Amino acid sequence: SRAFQPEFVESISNVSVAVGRDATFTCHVRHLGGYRVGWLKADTKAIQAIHENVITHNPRVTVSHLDQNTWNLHIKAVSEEDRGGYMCQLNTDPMKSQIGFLDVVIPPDFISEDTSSDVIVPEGSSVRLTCRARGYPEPIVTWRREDGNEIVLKDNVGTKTLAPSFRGEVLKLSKISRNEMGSYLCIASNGVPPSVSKRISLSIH
Amino acid sequence: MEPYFDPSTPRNVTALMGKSAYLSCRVRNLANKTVSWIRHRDIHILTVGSYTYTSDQRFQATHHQDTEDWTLQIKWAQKRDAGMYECQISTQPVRSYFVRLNVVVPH
Ligand SMILES: *[C@@H]1O[C@H](CO)[C@@H](O)[C@H](O)[C@H]1NC(C)=O
Ligand SMILES: *[C@@H]1O[C@H](CO)[C@@H](O)[C@H](O)[C@H]1NC(C)=O
Ligand SMILES: *[C@@H]1O[C@H](CO)[C@@H](O)[C@H](O)[C@H]1NC(C)=O
Repeated sequence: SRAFQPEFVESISNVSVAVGRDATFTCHVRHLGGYRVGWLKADTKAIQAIHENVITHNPRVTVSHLDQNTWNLHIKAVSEEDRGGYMCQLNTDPMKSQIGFLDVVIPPDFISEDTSSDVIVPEGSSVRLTCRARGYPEPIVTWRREDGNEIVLKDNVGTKTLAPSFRGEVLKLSKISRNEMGSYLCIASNGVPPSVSKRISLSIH
Repeated sequence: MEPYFDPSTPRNVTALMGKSAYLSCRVRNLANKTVSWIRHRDIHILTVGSYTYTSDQRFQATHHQDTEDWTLQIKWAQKRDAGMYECQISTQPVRSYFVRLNVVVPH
């Protein structure tokens, strides 16, 4: 026990996890001695913990240390409101602190209110197939024929485009022929597993 | 019922340089929550209940049981100490009560 104060060994890693998974922030120090690692949420200033005492009444927040150099903050089953910066703080004089950031992503999930059901329509008609999705980052919707055939996109002026996939929440089919009947798949994806897919049967009589 | 701050708790305090500064914080229905003092300019945790976190020995929090006042004392007040301070209840999410300290010279 002599006078030289603790130091941070490395920065707090940014963390990015999906809703419901567990997040851990680690504060790497050296020569901590009798000083205490404090944790708080930077944006709300809410105190989380000091040393081994959890101060927040958030039951999902806990702490641990691997050794005297490695102090962890654990946020269990992360939620959207846990998004933000988490400050590691040492009670030295003057105080020293570091901030790491938590990003809360949400896997895609369909909105049942505006996703198309199976539909039977006369030949030559126009049909809107819709699959609205929610998630963070914002999901992109991709349409495919289940049998691998191409989707037929037409304009009003007499030209058709054959694509194996179409990107967009709304698939607009016009002047449809019997050849276009079949099973259409919309897939909502945003890099956050699992992806979600719905099967829509288009019947043309 | 959830804890709350006495709204009569002064939001603007003025101390004298070289003397002790006193920031009050009256809390009702504290139950098993804690009352903490935080200094805003560097988000430095000062006290948690009667426990002292800061290594600046000038600081102390006192629980006035008769009035339910968690008072922060700053000895040897300096101009540098002026600014914004937060009294904070450990509910989820936290309750915060902002208090400004001024440090002036008599007359
Ligand atoms: C963490 O992410 C934020 C953006 O949210 C960025 O400003 C910051 O520099 C990142 N920190 C590190 C250590 O990469
Ligand atoms: C706080 O008190 C000081 C001294 O009494 C005064 O000059 C200042 O205007 C006050 N602040 C507010 C916001 O009233
Ligand atoms: C505080 O009291 C509540 C009462 O329901 C209890 O659930 C909680 O675990 C207590 N927290 C602590 C840290 O004792």
